[PDB]
Amino acid sequence: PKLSQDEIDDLKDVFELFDFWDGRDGAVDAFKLGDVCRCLGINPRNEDVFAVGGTHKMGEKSLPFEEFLPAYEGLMDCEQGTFADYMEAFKTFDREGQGFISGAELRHVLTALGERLSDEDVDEIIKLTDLQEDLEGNVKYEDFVKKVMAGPYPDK
Amino acid sequence: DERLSKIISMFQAHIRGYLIRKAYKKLQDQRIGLSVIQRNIRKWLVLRNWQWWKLYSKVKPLL
Amino acid sequence: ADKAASGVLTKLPQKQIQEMKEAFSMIDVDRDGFVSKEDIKAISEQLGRAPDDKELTAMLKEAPGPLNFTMFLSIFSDKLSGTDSEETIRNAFAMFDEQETKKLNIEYIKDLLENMGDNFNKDEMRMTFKEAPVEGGKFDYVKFTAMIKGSGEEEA
Ligand SMILES: [Ca+2]
Ligand SMILES: [Mg+2]
Repeated sequence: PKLSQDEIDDLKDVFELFDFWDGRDGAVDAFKLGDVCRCLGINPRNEDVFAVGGTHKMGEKSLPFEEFLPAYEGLMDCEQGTFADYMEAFKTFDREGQGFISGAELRHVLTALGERLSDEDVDEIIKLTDLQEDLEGNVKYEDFVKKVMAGPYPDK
Repeated sequence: DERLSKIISMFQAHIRGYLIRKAYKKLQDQRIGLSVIQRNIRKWLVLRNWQWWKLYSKVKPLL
Repeated sequence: ADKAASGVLTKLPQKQIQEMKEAFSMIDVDRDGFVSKEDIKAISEQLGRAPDDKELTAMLKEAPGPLNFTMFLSIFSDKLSGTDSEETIRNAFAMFDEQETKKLNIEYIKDLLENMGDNFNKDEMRMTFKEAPVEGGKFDYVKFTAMIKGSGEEEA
């Protein structure tokens, strides 16, 4: 909606990069619509992205810039999780109540529940957040949630 | 339940966001890199088909 | 000029400019200081199949004015200007070789060139790899960059 018209140029810069990456032609594969938006700072769920036109695989539909406008606009309204919800989520997996979840349990929730991530994605986020298990094989989920929420450069 | 499921998915979306945003700088750098490669190879291809370069190249061995 | 010379602020290294001078001398068959359609035809016939008169006339047309060495060097530097250095090209390639193997899988580089960025067409692809240094399914970009920049592997 009330995009800064800066967020429009922002979207233009992102669009151009992705357009370039699947063949510079002024169109971005619809399978990348979600990733474009993610580059603009938002965290849409798969389901949010499909609902605005994102497709399920490469090579199905290609979209021009003007198509990305309403899509990005629509996604900004997408619900984003809060720290409270994340802690409430993980708390359910904390039998002991000491803020720990086993590295295995964490990998399980991330790859088997909700809109499941791949074991490779999990590998990458664990690596990027430099998440470490203690001697018992456990991790402090609060730290992980905070690292994830803060971003790759660490205030996001 | 359905709430827990949604919360978990929102957390995964944060993760998906993190990963793609992390990858952004590398994609920008690589576009520059692929641009350089594509451009200079083409320049080389054009040069190779320029009659003057063909003449110059055949003549070199005699210098 | 006949030995050492520059028309411009062409930025050609003294060593190449010297080569060109000596090529110029051989190209100028009648040894009068200028390159005419006659010199070009003679030296060409001497070295192999000569281009047809039409082509001969069309290359002479590129020199707006007596084709003396100054003019010769002028059309070559204009042709050679505005290209990236060996170092820049090499680093460009290395951006897709994180482990610094100094090579790229042949399918990866072909995929990058044909399906991403400013897509190479089938002819560009064919012309590019007919010359490419490839062995073991590995494209040697360090050798390749050397070749296209002339400090390498095209001939000899
Ligand atoms: Ca494109
Ligand atoms: Mg002459």
